[PDB]
Amino acid sequence: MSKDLLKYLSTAPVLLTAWMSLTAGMIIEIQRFFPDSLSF
Amino acid sequence: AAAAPATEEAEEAEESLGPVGALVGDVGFDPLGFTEILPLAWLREAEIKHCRTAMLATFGFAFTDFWHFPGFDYTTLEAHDAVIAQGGMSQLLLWIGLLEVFSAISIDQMLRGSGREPGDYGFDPLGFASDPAKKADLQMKELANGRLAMFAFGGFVTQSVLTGNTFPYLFDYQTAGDIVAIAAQGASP
Amino acid sequence: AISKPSNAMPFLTAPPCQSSKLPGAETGFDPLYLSEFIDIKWAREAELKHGRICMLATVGYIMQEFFSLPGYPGYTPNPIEAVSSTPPEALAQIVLVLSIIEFNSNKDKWTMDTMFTDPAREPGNLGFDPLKFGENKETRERLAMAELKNGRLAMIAFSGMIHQTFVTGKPLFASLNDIFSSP
Amino acid sequence: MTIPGLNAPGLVPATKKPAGAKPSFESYRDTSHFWSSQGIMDSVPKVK
Amino acid sequence: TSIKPSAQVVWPVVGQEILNGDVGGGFSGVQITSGVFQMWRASGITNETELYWTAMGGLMMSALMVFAGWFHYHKAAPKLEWFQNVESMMNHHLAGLLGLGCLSWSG
Amino acid sequence: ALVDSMEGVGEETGGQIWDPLGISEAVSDEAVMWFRASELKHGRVAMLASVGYLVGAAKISFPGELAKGVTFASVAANGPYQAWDAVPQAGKLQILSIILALEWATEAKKPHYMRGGVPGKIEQLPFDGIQGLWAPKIKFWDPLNFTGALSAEQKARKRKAELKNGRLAMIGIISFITGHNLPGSVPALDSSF
Amino acid sequence: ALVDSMEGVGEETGGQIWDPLGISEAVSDEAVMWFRASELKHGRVAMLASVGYLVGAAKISFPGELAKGVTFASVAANGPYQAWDAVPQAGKLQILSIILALEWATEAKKPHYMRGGVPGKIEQLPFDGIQGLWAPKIKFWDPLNFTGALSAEQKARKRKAELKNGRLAMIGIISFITGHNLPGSVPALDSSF
Ligand code: CLA
Ligand code: CLA
Ligand code: CLA
Ligand code: CLA
Ligand code: CLA
Ligand SMILES: CC(=O)O[C@H]1CC(C)(C)C(=C=C/C(C)=C/C=C/C(C)=C/C=C/C=C(C)/C=C/C=C(\C)C(=O)C[C@@]23O[C@]2(C)C[C@@H](O)CC3(C)C)[C@](C)(O)C1
Ligand SMILES: CC(=O)O[C@H]1CC(C)(C)C(=C=C/C(C)=C/C=C/C(C)=C/C=C/C=C(C)/C=C/C=C(\C)C(=O)C[C@@]23O[C@]2(C)C[C@@H](O)CC3(C)C)[C@](C)(O)C1
Repeated sequence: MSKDLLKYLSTAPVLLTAWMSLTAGMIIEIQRFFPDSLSF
Repeated sequence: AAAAPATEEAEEAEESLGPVGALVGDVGFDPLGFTEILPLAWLREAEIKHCRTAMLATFGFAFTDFWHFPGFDYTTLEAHDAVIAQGGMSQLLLWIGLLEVFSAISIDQMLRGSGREPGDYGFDPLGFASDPAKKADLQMKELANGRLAMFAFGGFVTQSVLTGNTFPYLFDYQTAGDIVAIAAQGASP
Repeated sequence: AISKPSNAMPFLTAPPCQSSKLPGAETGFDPLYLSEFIDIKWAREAELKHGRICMLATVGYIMQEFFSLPGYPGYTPNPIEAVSSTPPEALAQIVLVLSIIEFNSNKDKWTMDTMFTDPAREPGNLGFDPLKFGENKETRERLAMAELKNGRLAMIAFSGMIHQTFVTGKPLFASLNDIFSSP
Repeated sequence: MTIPGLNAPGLVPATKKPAGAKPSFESYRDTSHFWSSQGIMDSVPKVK
Repeated sequence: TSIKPSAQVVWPVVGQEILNGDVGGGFSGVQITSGVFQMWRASGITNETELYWTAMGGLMMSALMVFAGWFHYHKAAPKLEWFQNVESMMNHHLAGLLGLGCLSWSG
Repeated sequence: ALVDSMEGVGEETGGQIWDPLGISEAVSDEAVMWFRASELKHGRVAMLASVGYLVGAAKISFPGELAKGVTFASVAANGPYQAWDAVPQAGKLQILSIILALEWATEAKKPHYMRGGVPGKIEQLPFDGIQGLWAPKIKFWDPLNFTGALSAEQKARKRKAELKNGRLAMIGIISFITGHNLPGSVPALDSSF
Repeated sequence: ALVDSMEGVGEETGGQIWDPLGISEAVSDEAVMWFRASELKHGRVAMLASVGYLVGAAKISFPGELAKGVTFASVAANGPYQAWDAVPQAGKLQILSIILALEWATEAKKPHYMRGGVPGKIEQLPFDGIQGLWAPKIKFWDPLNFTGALSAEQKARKRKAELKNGRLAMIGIISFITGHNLPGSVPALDSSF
């Protein structure tokens, strides 16, 4: 790491890609553990 | 001119090696010139890590050829896959990976130039080299042992697979015959 | 030859938590340097809250295996199965009481930017000291260090208990007896 | 379980094997992890 | 002639395991129209170890190209007079790239 | 301290430092304080081990019952080698727990022997001065003050004796175990070992 | 050093430098030191080899047992050539291990015989001053101080005698081996050589 590499990792596209990857992973793992849910 | 005191038909015109004696055991041995394209500190850290890993690996290879824990009823050449299926290699990978993530942060701070000499984690609990006069001598002993253990482990695995025997790792005619024979030899052993 | 190294890991540069005056700051254990990013007071409050919850959790995990309430609707001395065996209204009321307690214990002091606005709220001090141990001021430091170390130990302990129950399917001391069985 | 030193020996001796007969080059290669052994290079990429 | 080529398998998470069709040979996967199978058969790659080692060599060459790209912009960047040697570039491409690639591939 | 100013020496090696391999010549003083502490701990452990192994070999057992259902003589029916495995597991765990507590307490004593303390000198009360830990004031070494009637010279002489007996007992207990494991190695070790 | 001021000379080749091929004139001083060291090592090896080969040819063996199950006379039941193959491989490996240690420690000494040392002057204690290794102070050459009663002139005369006997011993051991391998070459070897 560095004081300026973390600033690059703090940019909008890198953070957007990382957060969308985390959200997609969380939803995919929820679908893996709790599949085919229509009602609550 | 300053020729390299390990090849000496070639100079130390590999000036990426730096000043003479900056590292212990510096005999100017860089024929292929890896220091021209890579930093010296990172290469030194890789070298010392390889030295320590190969020392532990050589000792473990021989010890597993001799003794083992109860329940680990596996030979040395098949311990890898058997303990992977058992699950202990996952624990080894996890804990060694934690220590190596810490080492990664250490190398990142060292290459940016915090304070670190390569391979120095301060791990001297017994205080062998707390005397600064004996620091420079034990570094060379550590190096030479590590290099010899690298070669030793390579020979260990290659002769263990090639022949198929325990700790001597020798053929049948080298232990059940005569190697210092002076009679007229045949055409096979 | 690091000029200012960490007290815990001497091969690393000193983390910003070492410069803080909080209890336990003498050891510089922060290899990932999360004290550089997270506020130290907020992280200390979170650490103390997790520690206290884990002390109560470890004690309850131990006591649930042996003892029981006198005729509870579904005991099942296995705390992973016990949370599904017990009525859900009990959990609803317990979580509601905890929600009330921590809604009122800091009336507007949620979030990182609003909690430690007053420079008199030290982290982890919710004012809960009825017996007035904290009016001594000689054993205040040793009690703070005892609370912090016991909280961290209880965190690690409760994680171990939970995952041991996961890998065994049995409570803690039954699994421990099966470890030290005979062969 | 078998805790070493407590309800078990500390170090069980490994079974000793006599020395003989460099087997073949085509024997250990056809069961290795990278070269040949198409059922074992399919056994290297993880278990979990 | 009866086994359909397939080199791409999907993960069953959401019901998408229906895409793992019956391509033949006791295998389930998505059918491949790239023609890489016939390209490998034209090279004599009948074993599945040689494909793995070709992949490893490709990874090594990709790392080599990454290092060369860093090296020629940050360490040893050629001057303008180097690029303008179009006769030398033309000779070297026409012989060493094309003719030697044809010669080595014919071998 | 420096290896020259220690109490090892001895008339068996003539009155000089024995070290033939120069172990202390390649290491620091902080290493040789650890060496002295480890040597004295090894000597004391092996002195107790040699006496206990001789007692077990002579089939001398306590009159009574080790665990309810298990006699002392039932455990000591075989040799001392087949005696540690016949101890109940709870007893082995309690012995190891007591040794654990003793080692932790003796190491947590203040001036460590690698930072100013005397190597091999164990604190008299290892479980004293620890807050939230009350133990009686039984001394670990020398509870009944035998080494209070001795002067400095008698204490130095008996320390030299302790070092010599510790080394001899280390060789003896290794001889006992090796003679049991490999028959005919120690020829003085007849059958009952 | 220079080939002129060396101790070979001898009255057999008149009293001048024998060298007919001009080896010593084409090479520098360092090669002459190497040649003298190799000549003296060759002569000493050949002297020991000649004495041992004559002892083996006379069927003289030690009273006892070489390996358990293998008598000295059982190995010596044939000629000296078919005795080296009857020695167990472990014993020959131990002999070569001692020889390897001696050669390594001899060459590891300082002022190498090219770089200042005397060629052929092997010092008395090759295993002295080595860290991590200890040996008694038995000298390699003259464990008994036989050449301490001699003067300088007697030492020079006996060095000349050593060189002459070394050359004769090389001729002799090569004659023995060639006579065994090619019978009828050396007529002085009846059958048992
Ligand atoms: C931090 C502590 C810790 C813990 C809790 C574990 C837990 C485990 N390890 Mg393990 N391991 C660790 C550190 C740890 N590891 C480290 C640092 C290394 C070296 C890098 C390894 C190397 C390793 C290998 C090579 C193997 C394991 C295996 C195992 C499993 C054993 C399963 C079983 O039947 O138990 C067996 C139980 C016993 C034998 C009873 C005695 C064990 C005692 C009670 C442990 C003492 C407490 C322990 C040190 C916790 C720390 C306490 C703290 C105060 C320091 C289990 C998941 C094995 C595995 O995966 O098999 C499934 C295996 O083969 N581990
Ligand atoms: C015989 C010599 C030779 C060869 C083989 C090449 C080959 C190449 N040059 Mg090049 N070049 C040469 C001389 C040569 N040049 C000279 C003398 C000049 C100066 C006048 C230049 C100036 C130049 C510029 C300015 C550029 C190139 C580029 C390229 C690449 C074109 C892309 C392509 O076709 O991908 C084909 C890909 C491959 C064949 C993969 C192999 C890649 C390696 C590096 C090829 C050489 C391998 C080795 C020598 C053979 C070992 C054989 C061994 C296995 C036995 C290609 C790798 C362009 C490029 O892509 O830059 C990176 C580009 O911009 N060259
Ligand atoms: C492991 C136990 C141990 C340890 C730590 C020491 C440590 C020490 N001894 Mg000591 N000693 C021991 C066992 C031990 N001794 C035994 C068993 C004997 C009787 C033979 C002696 C006899 C002895 C004498 C006569 C003297 C010392 C002296 C010293 C001190 C300086 C020498 C030194 O650097 O040693 C460092 C030692 C080690 C690092 C131990 C390495 C052991 C290796 C790993 C194993 C080699 C043993 C080998 C396998 C043979 C085993 C079979 C055995 C039964 C014979 C030092 C404090 C000298 C002293 O105090 O001077 C003031 C001195 O004069 N010792
Ligand atoms: C390999 C053994 C060996 C070596 C290294 C030497 C070395 C030396 N001898 Mg020497 N010598 C030897 C054997 C050896 N000798 C034998 C066996 C005899 C008896 C015939 C002599 C008789 C002898 C005399 C009389 C004198 C020397 C002298 C010298 C020194 C100067 C000559 C020189 O530079 O030649 C260097 C020699 C070599 C590089 C060896 C080359 C050998 C070739 C490669 C093989 C030829 C062998 C040939 C085929 C015969 C083999 C069969 C044989 C059994 C008959 C030099 C230090 C002179 C001296 O000391 O003056 C100061 C001197 O006056 N030597
Ligand atoms: C298991 C493998 C192993 C291990 C752990 C070591 C460990 C060590 N070697 Mg080493 N070495 C090995 C194999 C090994 N070596 C092999 C195969 C070779 C090639 C022959 C070498 C050649 C070598 C050289 C040339 C040197 C070392 C040195 C050292 C020491 C470095 C610093 C030091 O303590 O100096 C301080 C030295 C000591 C404290 C010496 C004490 C060591 C004694 C001999 C222990 C007694 C062991 C005992 C006899 C049991 C062994 C049984 C075995 C013979 C079957 C260190 C203890 C250096 C050194 O200084 O050591 C002399 C050194 O100069 N080694
Ligand atoms: C103040 C002072 O001075 O302190 C004193 C203390 C003290 C005690 C009074 C002293 C003393 C006196 C005494 C009695 C000292 C006694 C020393 C004693 C009795 C030491 C036995 C060694 C036995 C060994 C090494 C066995 C090796 C056995 C070996 C190496 C093997 O056979 C191994 C091997 O078989 C395997 C395992 C497998 C095979 O494939 C390979 C081989 C064959 C190689 C001292 C020394 O004077 C110093
Ligand atoms: C101080 C001083 O002066 O030093 C002294 C030292 C010393 C020892 C005292 C001296 C002496 C005296 C002595 C005793 C000198 C002895 C000299 C001696 C006894 C020299 C034998 C040679 C035998 C040979 C060459 C055999 C050839 C063998 C040959 C060429 C073959 O038949 C080989 C061959 O059949 C094969 C193998 C097959 C095919 O390839 C074909 C051929 C045919 C080619 C000196 C000389 O006075 C000098």
